[PDB]
This record gives sequence, structure tokens and C-alpha cells, in this order.
Amino acid sequence: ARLPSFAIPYAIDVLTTGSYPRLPTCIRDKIIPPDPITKIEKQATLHQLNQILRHRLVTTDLPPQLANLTVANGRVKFRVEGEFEATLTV
Amino acid sequence: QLQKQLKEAEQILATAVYQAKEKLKSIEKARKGAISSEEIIKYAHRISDLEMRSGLLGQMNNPS
Amino acid sequence: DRLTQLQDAVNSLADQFCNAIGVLQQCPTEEYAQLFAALIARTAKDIDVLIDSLPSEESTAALQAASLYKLEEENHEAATCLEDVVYRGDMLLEKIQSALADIAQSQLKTR
Amino acid sequence: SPTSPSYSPTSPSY
Amino acid sequence: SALPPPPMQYIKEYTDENIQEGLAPHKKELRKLNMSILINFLDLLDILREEKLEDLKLLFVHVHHLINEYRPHQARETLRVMMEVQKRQRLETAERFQKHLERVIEMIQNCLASLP
Amino acid sequence: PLSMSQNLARLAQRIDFW
Amino acid sequence: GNRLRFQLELEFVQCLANPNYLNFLAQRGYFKDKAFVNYLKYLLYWKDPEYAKYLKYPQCLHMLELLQYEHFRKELVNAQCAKFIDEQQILHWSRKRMRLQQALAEQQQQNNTSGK
Repeated sequence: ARLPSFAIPYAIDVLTTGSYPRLPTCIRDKIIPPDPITKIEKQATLHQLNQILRHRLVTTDLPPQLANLTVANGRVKFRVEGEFEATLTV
Repeated sequence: QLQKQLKEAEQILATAVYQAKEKLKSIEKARKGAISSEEIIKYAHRISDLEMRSGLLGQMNNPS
Repeated sequence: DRLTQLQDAVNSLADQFCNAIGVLQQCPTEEYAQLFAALIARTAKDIDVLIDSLPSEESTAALQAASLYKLEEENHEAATCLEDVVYRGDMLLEKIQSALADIAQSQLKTR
Repeated sequence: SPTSPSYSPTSPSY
Repeated sequence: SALPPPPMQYIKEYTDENIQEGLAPHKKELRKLNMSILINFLDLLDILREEKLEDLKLLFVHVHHLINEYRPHQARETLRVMMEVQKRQRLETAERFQKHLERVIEMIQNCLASLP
Repeated sequence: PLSMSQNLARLAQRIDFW
Repeated sequence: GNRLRFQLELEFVQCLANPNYLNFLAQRGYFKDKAFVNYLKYLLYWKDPEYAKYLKYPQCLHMLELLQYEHFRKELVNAQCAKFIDEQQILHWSRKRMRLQQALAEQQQQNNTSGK
């Protein structure tokens, strides 16, 4: 009698090329090729990190040794005369 | 106090921006053919090994 | 949904039409007859459904496209207004981030 | 994943 | 044993050279039907063949294709709403973010008005 | 299965300087 | 081939969905010819609006996906995989089950409603 199958869902999703049905709490599939890299977004995170580092500096009770403070790319810089430098990540 | 206010206002509106980009990639393409689907309807409908070897093609591959 | 049920109702219709005979053709003796009073009674409850399944479809459904169409533009006009908001935020905030970079750098050139 | 008896062969298909 | 198949073949020649040159080519109505259906089952029960049996078949297939027909209407509707609930969130979230942005705008605004 | 803020942890772990 | 290679791809993918059909391809021993790489691409063109308007197995995509990342080809030397990956498909083949139940709860919750 039947086959009544209507399903707009993937109908959309394929209409948009494709769909969610792979791995929602079954992520492994995409997972099992280990996740990739990214270069486009290699900059918004860095800048936002620099800004929150500036904010921590505002919220610090800094010791006198902080002089020659230069901000850089994913590398907190604190250079002293005796010349040990730590770029930690308040 | 300002700042934390911002913080919120931001990652809130950030929430936006995500849903937004949905809005864009869509909004170009939004409602293709605007019927344009009905096929997909029946399509999936009649969409829904030897089977594949009922391979109209492989069926051409019977030797070849 | 609700369609699939009507389909289910038709499936029951036959299903009934069968086993509602099933034992009969194969054979607690009026008990039987209540198995049967049931058999129908089940058929009943079905027909009930049929009846209620029933009141379900709405009857000028062709144009509902053109309705969709007026609506289509709606979805669009949503596009307009909301996006405009998006920009509005976009703008405004910009200022906030700004002032932020201000303070941080400035106070460190103050502290 | 290895729920059980890790060992399976590439294509020894019998 | 029959088998699975191979890949294609002119899959073969393709390498940087080729593909460059190998590119890509009436419901209440029903109500009668069923009430009848009741009724036909009934008469079937009544008198006490082929004639009857095929009868039902025809009739049941009647109601079948009947409903069968109907289905894609609600299909459309699903669309209708589909966009409609799109509109739904659309508006919600809009005024949502906004009203927040406002209240915080005052938040920052009085925060500075908290300064003289 | 969310958060704009969370991303910062995964990007922070993925991200750095045979 | 003119009209043919058209349907040819059509099928080729359409069946590239079933994974076994991978391992078939795989322990079959193929995956060593860029012509596969191309062929990937060549098909990959398939992901176009028109392009699918015949297609039947929306697995095709994920296929290409996987079978676009050579690492899949690397991995699929085995069917153990075929369980796992095939396992997701069997689990999916869901909404119908929810229909039967989510009602069922609706009804019980209704007992509670009538429980008041």
C-alpha cells in the first residue's frame, strides 16, 4: 500500500548539500580521522588573548620588575636586565 | 565594571554572530526554486548489493 | 505525523478484517463470542479512529503556495530588519572594544 | 575502536 | 560466486593532463468511502465471492489511494511552517539581543553617569 | 554541546607559538 | 559514453555509499592511484545543486568526505571498521521509534494529567 516516505529534513540538508546524520553523539566518524588545523582563525584568538592579557595587566598588583613590556603573538613577554624571559599564559 | 558589561554584551552578540552566519550562507541561497523541492519530496519518497548489482550500470558490466 | 496514522488506520482496517476472522475460520465457547464481541469491538475502536483520524484535512490547499509566497517575502523582510540590527550592534560595540584597547594600553603607559 | 579481540586481518575474506 | 564490481575504468587515464580535457558532463468523500467500508465488510458478513473478495480489494485500494493522495498537502504545510518558525526565531532573537543591548547600554551609560 | 567561550579552550589546546 | 558517463558517475557514487563497497574496493586492493584522487574530485563535482537532483543515497556525501580524506582510504583496509562505521548506519535505520514512544509518554504524562 504504502511507501509514504516524506522527509523534508535532509531534503533540506541535501538541498543544502548534505546533512547531520553522521555522528551527533556518534562523533567518532569524523573523529577517527583526527581533527585538522586552521590558519584563517589563527588571528582572532591571538588578538583576543592579547587583549585579555592587557586586562589581566590592569588587574595586576605588578612588581617594579615589569619594564620593557612588549606584547607579541601568543607569547607573553617580560624581559629583565638580567635577562631571563618568561612568556606564560592574570 | 564597564568591561565586564562589555564581556557580556559581546559574547552575547557573539552568539548572534554564529546564528547570523547561518543567516548569511543561507540567505544567499535561501529558498532555491521555492518549489524546487517537491521533487526532493517524491524524490526521497521513491528513495525511501545485488541491489547494487541490480546495477543498471554493473548490469552493463555483465561481462564488461 | 498525523498522516501516517491514517495509513496506520487503513493497515488496522485490513488487519482487522483478517484476524477478526482468524480464529473463526480456524474453529470458552460464547467466551468465544465475546472474543468476537471484542473482535468487532476492536474494529469499532478502529472505526472510531477512522472517524477521528478523519476530521483532519483543510480544503483549498492549492493556493497555499501563493500564501507561502506572500510569506516568502515575509521571511525576507525579517532578513532586512534583523540584519539591520546586526549591523547596529556591529557599529555600536565597535566603540566599546575601542575604548578597551584605549585603557589597557594607556594605563600600562600609565602604570 | 577495540571492544573485542583486537586482531582483524586486512582482507582474508575466505 | 557472483561478486562485487571493480571501480570504473576511464577513471584510469585521468592525471593532471587528462581531466583538463576530461571534464564533467475530497475527504468527507473519503468518509463515505470508509463508512461504506464498514458497510461492505458488513454485507460481506451478511449473506453468508471472488466477486466479494475482489470487491473489498478495490474498495480498500480506493481508500488507500485516497489517503495516499492526500499526504503531500501536509507536506507543503510543513514547508509553510518551516519558514514560519524560521520567522519565529528570527524575530525572537532579534528583539532579544536588542533588548539586552539596551539594558546594558544603560548599564554602561549610568556607570559613566555614575561618574560626574 | 555549546559555548563561544569554550572554543577558547580547544583553540588554546590545539594552538601554539619518519 | 556521452550520455552514459553521466549515469555512470550517478551510479558509481550512488553505490559508493555502501561501505562494504568500500572495503570491497579496499582489501580489494586499489587505493594507490591518483586517478582515484581525481575521480574523487571528478565525482566531487557532484556536490552541486542540480547535480544531485537524481541522487538516492545521501550517504554519498559522507562518502566523499571520508573517501576524500585519504586517511580514510588508509584506514579502511579492514572491516572491523565496517562494523563500526556500518554500525552507525544500522543504529540510524530512530524518528519512527520516537513517534511510537513520545506518544507513549504523552499518554502516560496524560495519565498524570488525569492523575490530578
